[PDB]
Amino acid sequence: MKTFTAKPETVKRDWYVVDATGKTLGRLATELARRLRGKHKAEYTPHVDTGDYIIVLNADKVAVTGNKRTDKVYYHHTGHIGGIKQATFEEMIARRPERVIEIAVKGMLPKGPLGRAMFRKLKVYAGNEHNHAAQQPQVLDI
Amino acid sequence: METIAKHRHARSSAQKVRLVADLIRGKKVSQALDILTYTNKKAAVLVKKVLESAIANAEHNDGADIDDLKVTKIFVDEGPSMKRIMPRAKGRADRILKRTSHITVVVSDR
Amino acid sequence: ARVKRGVIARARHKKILKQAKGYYGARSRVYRVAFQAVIKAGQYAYRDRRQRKRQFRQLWIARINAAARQNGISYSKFINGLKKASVEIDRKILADIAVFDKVAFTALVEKAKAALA
Amino acid sequence: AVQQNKPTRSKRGMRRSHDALTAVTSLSVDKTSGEKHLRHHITADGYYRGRKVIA
Amino acid sequence: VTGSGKKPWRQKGTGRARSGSIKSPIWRSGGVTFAARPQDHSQKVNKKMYRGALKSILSELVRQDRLIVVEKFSVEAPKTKLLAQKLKDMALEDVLIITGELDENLFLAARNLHKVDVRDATGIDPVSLIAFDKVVMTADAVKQVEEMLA
Amino acid sequence: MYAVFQSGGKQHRVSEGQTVRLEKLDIATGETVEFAEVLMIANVKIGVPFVDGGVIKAEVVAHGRGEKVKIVKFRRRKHYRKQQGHRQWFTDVKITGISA
Amino acid sequence: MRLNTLSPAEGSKKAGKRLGRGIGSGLGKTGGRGHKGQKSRSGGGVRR
RNA sequence: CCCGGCGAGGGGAGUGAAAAAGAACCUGAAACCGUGUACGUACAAGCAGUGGGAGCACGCUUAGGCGUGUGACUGCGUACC
RNA sequence: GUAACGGGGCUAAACCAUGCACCGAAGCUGCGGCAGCGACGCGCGUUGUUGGGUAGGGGAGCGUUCUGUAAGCCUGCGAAGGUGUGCUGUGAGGCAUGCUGGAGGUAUCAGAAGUGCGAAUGCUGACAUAAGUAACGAUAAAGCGGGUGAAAAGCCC
Ligand SMILES: [K+]
Ligand SMILES: [K+]
Ligand SMILES: [K+]
Ligand SMILES: [K+]
Ligand SMILES: [K+]
Ligand SMILES: [K+]
Ligand SMILES: [K+]
Ligand SMILES: [K+]
Ligand SMILES: [Mg+2]
Ligand SMILES: [Mg+2]
Ligand SMILES: [Mg+2]
Ligand SMILES: [Mg+2]
Ligand SMILES: [Mg+2]
Ligand SMILES: [Mg+2]
Ligand SMILES: [Mg+2]
Ligand SMILES: [Mg+2]
Ligand SMILES: [Mg+2]
Ligand SMILES: [Mg+2]
Ligand SMILES: [Mg+2]
Ligand SMILES: [Mg+2]
Ligand SMILES: [Mg+2]
Ligand SMILES: [Mg+2]
Ligand SMILES: [Mg+2]
Ligand SMILES: [Mg+2]
Ligand SMILES: [Mg+2]
Ligand SMILES: [Mg+2]
Ligand SMILES: [Mg+2]
Ligand SMILES: [Mg+2]
Ligand SMILES: [Mg+2]
Ligand SMILES: [Mg+2]
Ligand SMILES: [Mg+2]
Ligand SMILES: [Mg+2]
Ligand SMILES: [Mg+2]
Ligand SMILES: [Mg+2]
Ligand SMILES: [Mg+2]
Ligand SMILES: [Mg+2]
Ligand SMILES: [Mg+2]
Ligand SMILES: [Mg+2]
Ligand SMILES: [Mg+2]
Ligand SMILES: [Mg+2]
Ligand SMILES: [Mg+2]
Ligand SMILES: [Mg+2]
Ligand SMILES: [Mg+2]
Ligand SMILES: [Mg+2]
Ligand SMILES: [Mg+2]
Ligand SMILES: [Mg+2]
Ligand SMILES: [Mg+2]
Ligand SMILES: [Mg+2]
Ligand SMILES: [Mg+2]
Repeated sequence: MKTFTAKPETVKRDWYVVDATGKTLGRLATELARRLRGKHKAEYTPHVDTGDYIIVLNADKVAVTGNKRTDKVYYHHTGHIGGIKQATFEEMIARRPERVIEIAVKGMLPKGPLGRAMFRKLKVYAGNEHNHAAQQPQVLDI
Repeated sequence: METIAKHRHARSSAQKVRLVADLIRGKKVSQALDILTYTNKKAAVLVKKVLESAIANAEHNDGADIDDLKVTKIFVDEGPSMKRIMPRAKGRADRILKRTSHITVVVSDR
Repeated sequence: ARVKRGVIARARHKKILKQAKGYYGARSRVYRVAFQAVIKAGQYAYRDRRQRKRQFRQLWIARINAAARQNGISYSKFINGLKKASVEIDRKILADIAVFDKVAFTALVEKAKAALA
Repeated sequence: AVQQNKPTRSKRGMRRSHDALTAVTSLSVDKTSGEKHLRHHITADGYYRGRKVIA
Repeated sequence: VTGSGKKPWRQKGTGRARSGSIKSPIWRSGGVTFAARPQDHSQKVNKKMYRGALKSILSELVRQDRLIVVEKFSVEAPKTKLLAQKLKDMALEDVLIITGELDENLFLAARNLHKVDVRDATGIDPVSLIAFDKVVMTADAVKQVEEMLA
Repeated sequence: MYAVFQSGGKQHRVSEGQTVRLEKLDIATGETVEFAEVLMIANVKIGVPFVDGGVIKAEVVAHGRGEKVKIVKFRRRKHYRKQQGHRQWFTDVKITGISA
Repeated sequence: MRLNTLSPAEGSKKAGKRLGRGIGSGLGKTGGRGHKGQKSRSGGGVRR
């Protein structure tokens, strides 16, 4: 026989809500990446998004070890010459705390169209509230 | 009941004529004749004569009525190129291609 | 005995161009390009008969791992358990069971767990 | 300056994606003669806006 | 090839492949690289190998029942109709007839029959012995062919 | 109901009525083959390694050669190229019964 | 025994080398002359 | 005979076994250029394939899968001499 | 331009020690197939073993044109060629057949070579690309009315 393949038009995607409060950034991110990709499902298919929708709450309260709160630096280039910009973890948390989780997860997801599609299922919130009560997200402990 | 007219070996590159042919493809022949009348292109004159020929062929030979006819197919094929010599600076010769086109109009009431 | 090449040459070029159907641009039209494209397609196909066996095993292992972890065991412990249980069911079948008969997969995990514990 | 690689028929088509002519959207109809004409232009019989302006 | 020995264009500077002769075999209208000359295709056949081959052929004709021997083979007038009738009485059509000597009338009778050839014993050849379906030999021709081959 | 069995150095998950393509068996079309080493039967009996009493019976329905595979070998710049064709023999069997 | 049933003895008619007729032949490209030098050249090679 | 400039060119009619043998004339390849249809393609990075593969369209004899075209998505992958 | 972990990230997901799992190659094994070499038996079986390759050596073939076989055989009830499709062989290839074509073709076994092309800034022809781009050849200069014409900035007045 031929090995099973998941079919995008018939995939079951569930909704989950995770609390980031006090979680180690990277150890949360891997579990998010795993589930966004659908590596936790027997129907896992590399070319299909079999993963789950995940709401992350309290992104501003994500934890890092060591001196990373002050010393972890996020670099981006603007495309303009000399346009190397930097922000520490603490600055990122102050300004755009959802980006910390989103950046961590993005780097752990596959690159290309499907990896970008997988990332769209991640919904990160700075605080303890979300707008997705209609989707009925189940609590997921990490 | 399709009726054809062609202008073979028309003095225009197919590219130029195709600009005009694309305007009238699929149109009713009355609308097509109006479009071509107010298209400021040499190709519009060529294509209009072929369309008028196709309509006349359809009425005379095939017993059609103009009011039912549409430009069902129109296409321009590349005809034979006439080769000529353009003298350039410093004794160099260039080939000029005087490109020709085969214009085909098909009119029908289906 | 002068031999004209046209008929044979045509036949050879056509054979290559037929194999290059579907290729982009000059690769499906132009002999010189199509020939390179067809050779490279053959090189890749040779390579990928080997890679296919790698990729499917990789897929089965990933699915067995997912299904095993749903039943509270890692892939690596699951396989060790089945080996200690003397179950010789291969990864293609395990991965297929994992998808299509989850209860039988649970029974395989229980057998594997019993062998280790 | 000249190409290092022959541009494709695809790329030629893409460049020509803006070359299509626009048909006359609509012709106006003279109120007297009933002749079709370019709007704001006299008719072929020399009417404009109902009036015989040329001969 | 008819033409000048003038170098078609200068060695360097024009951007073209270097040329030397308009008659180059690379060129349209140029020479043939290894132009044929008139050839003698004749091979030596050792006398003994020729005679050995004829004996093998003659022996196979006997084994295959393709050699018929007659005391005499003749026609009366130089008339193709006579030979044609003589041959169809013998169940023959495609036949080498080998006689002791050149007879005028049998030769002339056989000339317009394409399936029939009439030789003397001296003018046997290995291709003809194999080519014709049957071989008629006069008893006299057999004596001469034996004398030939020993 | 399904069974898992080994044939042709490969394993096959089958139910009754299914046609299964295997590596060539030296058995004629119409003739019955028995696969007496059965790794699993689910109605779940799991072999260690074989299900005690498990037999799959099947009719040989056809022999034949699979689709042609082209083998191309090419060493660029090294004046080496080799082509070979391949068609793999198979035996199709139709599964007739499973029984522990 | 006919003109289309005669064969030469086995081994009596070996096919000649044809150089420069592709990779398969084993004599393609350089035609068994190797790479460069006087011996690769047309008319090339030292006297006895 | 008809359209056209008493054009070019064409459509009929007629000849012929054939005019898609019509004089730019036997056959009529390929590059190259079009029209039509099916599928894909406007968030997507690279030798353009290959391995996997959904979907769609069209055909078919378990009524089923199968075949043909296309090829979203994905592993691998820097032409030839 | 982060830019001295491949990246994410990591306080272990670092390092050291110990141990057991597992992943992992075209390696090894399994199953099916082909070929070389050698045995041991009677060109076949059984069995051992081998099969990455440039220069290069050796072996064996495919196909093309031409000669015989052939005043034969196939062919207007459709040859060669062209174009599809299907089947087929380890390969060069082969076979069948739809359409086109409209008069040639040629088995077999031998024989002979102008016998196989992607390259040579190869040669000839055709056709692309850049591109509907540059340019339309003195910056002495045109405007309007009328005529002729299918059409007039350019011809005639
Ligand atoms: K000359
Ligand atoms: K005679
Ligand atoms: K040598
Ligand atoms: K791909
Ligand atoms: K044919
Ligand atoms: K022959
Ligand atoms: K060349
Ligand atoms: K152009
Ligand atoms: Mg990657
Ligand atoms: Mg001058
Ligand atoms: Mg010839
Ligand atoms: Mg094509
Ligand atoms: Mg360059
Ligand atoms: Mg443009
Ligand atoms: Mg000559
Ligand atoms: Mg002598
Ligand atoms: Mg070599
Ligand atoms: Mg060299
Ligand atoms: Mg050297
Ligand atoms: Mg040397
Ligand atoms: Mg020399
Ligand atoms: Mg006329
Ligand atoms: Mg025709
Ligand atoms: Mg003529
Ligand atoms: Mg003729
Ligand atoms: Mg013709
Ligand atoms: Mg984006
Ligand atoms: Mg899109
Ligand atoms: Mg791009
Ligand atoms: Mg890649
Ligand atoms: Mg810097
Ligand atoms: Mg492997
Ligand atoms: Mg191996
Ligand atoms: Mg090896
Ligand atoms: Mg080797
Ligand atoms: Mg012949
Ligand atoms: Mg040659
Ligand atoms: Mg060529
Ligand atoms: Mg070469
Ligand atoms: Mg040019
Ligand atoms: Mg312009
Ligand atoms: Mg430009
Ligand atoms: Mg410009
Ligand atoms: Mg300009
Ligand atoms: Mg001027
Ligand atoms: Mg004019
Ligand atoms: Mg005036
Ligand atoms: Mg002027
Ligand atoms: Mg004047």
